[PDB]
Amino acid sequence: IDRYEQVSKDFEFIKI
Amino acid sequence: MEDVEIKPRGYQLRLVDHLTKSNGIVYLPTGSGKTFVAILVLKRFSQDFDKPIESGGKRALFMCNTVELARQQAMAVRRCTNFKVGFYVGEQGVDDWTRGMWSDEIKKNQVLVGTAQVFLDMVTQTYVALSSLSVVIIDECHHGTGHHPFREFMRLFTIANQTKLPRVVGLTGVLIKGNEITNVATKLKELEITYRGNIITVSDTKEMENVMLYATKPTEVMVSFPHQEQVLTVTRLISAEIEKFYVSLDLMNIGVQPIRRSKSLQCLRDPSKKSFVKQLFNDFLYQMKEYGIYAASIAIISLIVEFDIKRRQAETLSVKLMHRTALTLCEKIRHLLVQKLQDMTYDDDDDNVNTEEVIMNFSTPKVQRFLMSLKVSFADKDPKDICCLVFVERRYTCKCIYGLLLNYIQSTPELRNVLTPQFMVGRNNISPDFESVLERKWQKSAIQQFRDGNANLMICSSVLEEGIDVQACNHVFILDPVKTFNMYVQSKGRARTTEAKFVLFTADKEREKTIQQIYQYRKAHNDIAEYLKDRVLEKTEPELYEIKGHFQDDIDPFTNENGAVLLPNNALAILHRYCQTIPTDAFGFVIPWFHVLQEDERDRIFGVSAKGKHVISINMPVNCMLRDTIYSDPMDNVKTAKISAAFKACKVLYSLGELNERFVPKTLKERVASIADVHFEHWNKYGDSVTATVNKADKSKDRTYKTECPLEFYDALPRVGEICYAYEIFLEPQFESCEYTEHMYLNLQTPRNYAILLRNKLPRLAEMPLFSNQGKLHVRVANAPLEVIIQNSEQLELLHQFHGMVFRDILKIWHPFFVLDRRSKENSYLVVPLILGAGEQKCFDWELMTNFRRLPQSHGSNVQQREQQPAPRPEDFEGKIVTQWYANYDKPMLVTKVHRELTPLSYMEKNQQDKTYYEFTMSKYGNRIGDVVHKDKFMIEVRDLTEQLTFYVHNRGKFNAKSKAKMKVILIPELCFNFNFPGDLWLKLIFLPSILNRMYFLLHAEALRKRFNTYLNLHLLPFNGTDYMPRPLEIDYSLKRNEMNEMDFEDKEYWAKNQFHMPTGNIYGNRTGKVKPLLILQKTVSKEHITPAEQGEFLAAITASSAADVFDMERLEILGNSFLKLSATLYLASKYSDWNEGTLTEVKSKLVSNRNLLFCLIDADIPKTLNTIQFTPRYTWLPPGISLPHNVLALWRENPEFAKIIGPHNLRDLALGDEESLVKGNCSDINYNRFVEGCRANGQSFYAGADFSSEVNFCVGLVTIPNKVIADTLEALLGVIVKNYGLQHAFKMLEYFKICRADIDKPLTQLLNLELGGKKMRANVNTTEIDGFLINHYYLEKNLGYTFKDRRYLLQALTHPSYPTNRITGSYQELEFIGNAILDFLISAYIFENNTKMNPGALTDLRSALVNNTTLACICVRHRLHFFILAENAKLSEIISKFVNFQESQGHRVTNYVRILLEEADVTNVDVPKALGDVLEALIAAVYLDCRDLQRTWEVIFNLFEPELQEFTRKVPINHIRQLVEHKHAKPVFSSPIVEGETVMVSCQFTCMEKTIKVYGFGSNKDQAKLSAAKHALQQLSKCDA
Repeated sequence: IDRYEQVSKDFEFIKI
Repeated sequence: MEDVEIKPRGYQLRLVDHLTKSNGIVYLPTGSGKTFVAILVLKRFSQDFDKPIESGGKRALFMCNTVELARQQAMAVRRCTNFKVGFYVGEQGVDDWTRGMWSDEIKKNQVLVGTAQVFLDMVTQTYVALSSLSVVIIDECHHGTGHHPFREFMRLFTIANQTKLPRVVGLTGVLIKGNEITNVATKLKELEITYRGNIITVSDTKEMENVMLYATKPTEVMVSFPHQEQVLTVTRLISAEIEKFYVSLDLMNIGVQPIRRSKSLQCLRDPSKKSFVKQLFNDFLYQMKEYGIYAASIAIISLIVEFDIKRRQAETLSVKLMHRTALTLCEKIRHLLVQKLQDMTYDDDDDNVNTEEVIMNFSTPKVQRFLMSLKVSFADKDPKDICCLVFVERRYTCKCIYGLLLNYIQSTPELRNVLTPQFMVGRNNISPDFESVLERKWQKSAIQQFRDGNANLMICSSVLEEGIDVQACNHVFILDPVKTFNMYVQSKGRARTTEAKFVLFTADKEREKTIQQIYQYRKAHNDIAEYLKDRVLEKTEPELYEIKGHFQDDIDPFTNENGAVLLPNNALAILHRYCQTIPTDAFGFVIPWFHVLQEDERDRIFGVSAKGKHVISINMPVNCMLRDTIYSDPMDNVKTAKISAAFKACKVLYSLGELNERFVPKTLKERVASIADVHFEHWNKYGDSVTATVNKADKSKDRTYKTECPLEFYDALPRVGEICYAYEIFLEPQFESCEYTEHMYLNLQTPRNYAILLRNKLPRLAEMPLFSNQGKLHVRVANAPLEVIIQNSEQLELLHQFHGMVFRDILKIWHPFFVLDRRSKENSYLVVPLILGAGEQKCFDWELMTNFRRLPQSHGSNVQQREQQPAPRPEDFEGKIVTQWYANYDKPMLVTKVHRELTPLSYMEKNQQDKTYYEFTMSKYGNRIGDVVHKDKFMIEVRDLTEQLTFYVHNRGKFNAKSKAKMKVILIPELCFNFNFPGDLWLKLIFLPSILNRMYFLLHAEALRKRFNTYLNLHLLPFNGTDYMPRPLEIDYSLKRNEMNEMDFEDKEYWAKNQFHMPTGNIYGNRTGKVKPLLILQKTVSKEHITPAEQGEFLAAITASSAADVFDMERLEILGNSFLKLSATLYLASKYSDWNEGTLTEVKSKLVSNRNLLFCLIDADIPKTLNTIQFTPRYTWLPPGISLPHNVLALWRENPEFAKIIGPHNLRDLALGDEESLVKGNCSDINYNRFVEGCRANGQSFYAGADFSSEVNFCVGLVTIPNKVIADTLEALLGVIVKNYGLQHAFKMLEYFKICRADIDKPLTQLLNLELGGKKMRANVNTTEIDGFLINHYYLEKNLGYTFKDRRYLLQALTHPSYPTNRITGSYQELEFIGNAILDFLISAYIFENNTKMNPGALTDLRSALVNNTTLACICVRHRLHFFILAENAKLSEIISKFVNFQESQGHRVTNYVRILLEEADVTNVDVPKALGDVLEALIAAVYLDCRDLQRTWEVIFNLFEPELQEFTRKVPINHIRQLVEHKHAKPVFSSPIVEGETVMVSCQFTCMEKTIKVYGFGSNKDQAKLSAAKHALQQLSKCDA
């Protein structure tokens, strides 16, 4: 769809 | 005092040293270096290759899994080693052979390269003895497990004789395949068992990343971006369009074509020309899901290009139409992609925000999180300390991500201040940019620009993950899936920065299937680390004993008679410092080896006394005078053994005098202090010393010497009543007797002449070349002296007064202070006219000299005198001298004809025929003369006389209009005053000064020749002695003032001819046999060709170039300089052979220094007789019978403080009358006073402190000669003796100049031409090992064109100092020292004897070009003699390889171009090594030493240098004027040379970028700054080229 999913500053770099 | 040497030995050298000790496996993640360690491990086991298998010969085996790897290994072995190489891969017709030809090819090839199948076939069923193999190295050994053929080949080792097995080592870059790793210990133990050796890996903490690979870790998180199955309606449309194309692609209804079948024969398939479009469509379908649509567009563009190429290849019309339909479909797809790209990105109004929003929407969710995380990371962070890098998996993905990141960065100007994009690809190159299309240059610019800090981001498809040493990025970007252990570990290693950050790009659906994966990957990394930690690596090796543990109790220090204490702890430091003192190629100093002895060898050399103890041996490098090994005494631990070994080595070094009493290595200044009293003794009496504390500015380059006349001229005044010798002078006109020269020609052949009257007999003199205005003149002095006797004193007075009159009036060489030199002193000879006497014996012409004591005054005549004085008879004017008093009082005018048929009433002769003589004279004159009385008498034709007195110039100034203008000179006889002097004698006397000046030095040359021949014991020869006929002087006209398997298959035959195969396909004559012996060499051995020493040569050697003479002394200077250099080199090599090359070169330079030559020529009393001042006679010449007043000279010679203030104006202050100047001689008391108080007024005037000497030196007998001319004189004399009598006689003349000390014990200064090279009796060991080192020496000798009787010299000439295995011969520097002089003289003599049209001075530039080190390197590489150099030094290895590649790229052309500009880059990093050039000189010295034949050595040298000797003579490259005139095409800006007088001598300024950029350089020598400017200009051209 070339739109994918919109994501914002509510992101996490979670530990392995 | 404790200089640090922190274990500088390379890890590669340490690994190779470990490998030769015992079997093992080496693992290095770094891509580079494995090839070099393989080359070294091959070279260590390389001996015994020449010997046949039947007699114990061995070979070497290479194993590579893939054929490309084998090809690269073969190329590397060819380029790096001098061994015959094979290449046997797959099914290249090898399995269909016979045992006999296997054996034959094993005979042919030494090292054989191949894969597993061919080797298993060779060993299993066509068995070659595994015991007949030297070394078997394998590459990527980690491929061999289980049933892999490496395992089988290793298992075959268990069947053959286990006591004769070869050495096996396995190179590897990764220990595990990287797919999946479980049970690490079991796999590593299995790999340990497979190859009978351990895994060895360096753990250096300096530049290898091995220890940091496991001692550091960054934070580890994943982005955890959500993601689902990718779906796109555009992809669905593409699939539907492809289906619509395919449902019609089954009815091509094309013509019949051959049926194509698959290799596996599974099913029928379409031909390649028909299935190529299907394959490309499938590839594009794969690419859209992985790459996107921009990469899809570029890929479909490439597909369109390939389709166009194929259609150009195609012919059928129906196929063309179907292909056109396919092209239309592809173009429609490309149009759709580009429409989407150009439409979605700017589908909103706010461009500044939408340009970024669309990219945040264009990107996949993974890339979306990537972009926003990078945005928030560089929201405000400074660009000073930020850098990161993107890892992908596909080459095209690099370009795709690059375009995406460009669109992103140009969208956000804030990140443009902090972020810079790039992209990098490997194989399958596509257009990356507008510059550096090739992958290698693109990547080179990549790495240099990234490491220079210009950029901070790039994308690579694991290109840089191989282990590149790029800057440690603080964060790592890995977009593509990371399911691979090796690239994961190397990517983590890319994040070695402390406290750095690392992200993982895994989807949420992909997370549960990759968390466990990252778990085993991390635990396997840890397990590999802890498995390698306990291995015996380099650190655990005894090489880390620099800690110098405290064990001084059981080892003692040393003290000498001086009492200085030698602490054994400092032994290593002082040995390293001494190793720093010895000369080196600037490729790092050489550290002594410390190889440990085995217990069996320890018992072999020592026995029970060393049981339970360790002993070490030091291998002092061959450069130092120590050559034998030193064995430490036994004790407990290895560290104490090393300490004792170093202490004993230091004691030995001190015992032999390499260290002073302070136990510190000596320097050059300390060493020359031991030679000052032996060689440079003569400097002491002049106030100077060889120490040379200060130089340059403090040097005074001018000195004053007292000139002396030849002994014949001294005290040569004729006496009264005693015999006197008159030598008639003959003048021979060589020009044709033209009417213009008729007066000049005829008057020179008259019997009347003048003779030099002497009290001393004169020797024979050469024929004198003179140049009048009309043409050349030949002058010779009569051999037989016409003996006469002076009757009375009055006759002598008349002679002397006539002599004075000639100079005073006819030549006008007069000054107020001149007086007749009545007393008998220097230059006391006289000139006397001669007339035909009784019979044919000429007698003195007393009639003329009685009536011509002084020329009558140029009296005029009023008109009254003519009408009252009788008219002179016409015959009185024939051949006389007249004067046109009414127009030019002082001009003497020569009568050449009488015209009795002409009257003053006659008209003009031409061009004014309307005018008569009377009216012409009365119109241009009439005042001060009245009218003419005799209007009917005769007339005279007269010709002008030149005022020149110097006749040493070939060029003329005659003009044709002048030629008619001159003979029209007609004068009235009664209106001119005649001296009644014979015109012929006048015209002969006008040449007297030049003749006298040249003879004044011809006498000196003759006396010097007599002395030299007397010393050389050749005076009794018939050529020399009283029978010598001097040859006429020679004019020096040269003076200005006078796959790709086809290539490898066609290279296979050259491999049989080896690398050593000199091409010779085309001669170097195309850029656009028997050798002639040297005459000097020919007459050196046989006395039949001993040419007599001509005095013209000596006269040429005396006259400096300052004078305007027709011949110069510079031409002999070149030969003399080269001969002196060779003699000094050979003399020093013979006398001192244990010295290293540096001190020998320094002492040789000191012997041939200008100061030494000047000081050793001053005591020779020679320079006082040099011709070095231009002969201007009217101002700076003292005639023989003419001198200064005796009282004035007596006062002059007694008061130097007063003699330094006498000025020329004070000299004309003297007013001498005829009485004082003629009879009395001494000046009058009144005038003497007036002068002495007039001259002292100079101090009270502006004349005080002036340089009076330079203007009045000629009056005293002094001259100022620059210091260069004296050394040039000594060199010229050396050169002329060498040319005439050869080396065999000219060697011993240096004893005359005391340059080389004569050995009282033996007259060896004559036999020095045949001296040996040093220590030779101790090297008479068996030649089998010498041959072992010299593998394939036959080809080396063939290319060099000389077969060595003794191979020892060849081995010594090929030994680089960085080579430990050689122990019988010294380094190559000792031989190179001699070879330098040998080559220099053999080329200088050749060019001097063979080239004569070349300008002297340009021969020096030619000689410099021939002897240039870059030229020597070019010659050595061209003949491919570099493969045989024995060296162990990495940086030297790649520099030599790069230089070889650069040379071969040009076909070994020596046509100017770039490397002559790179001459600056000799010893911007270096680009040409000195060892490569110097090995040729060493080989030349070896050739000479082996045969002792100078002629054969010349044969070899000429065969080497023939092409460049042809080319350079045709157009000689130059340096100084070259850099001066080549820049001025668009850069005429230069600067003066700034003399510094320090380590750096000169500095220069210039401009770059044509004119607008100013760049300046410096120089430790004169040409160094010019070469630096040349390389800056070259770099500017590279910018212009780029």
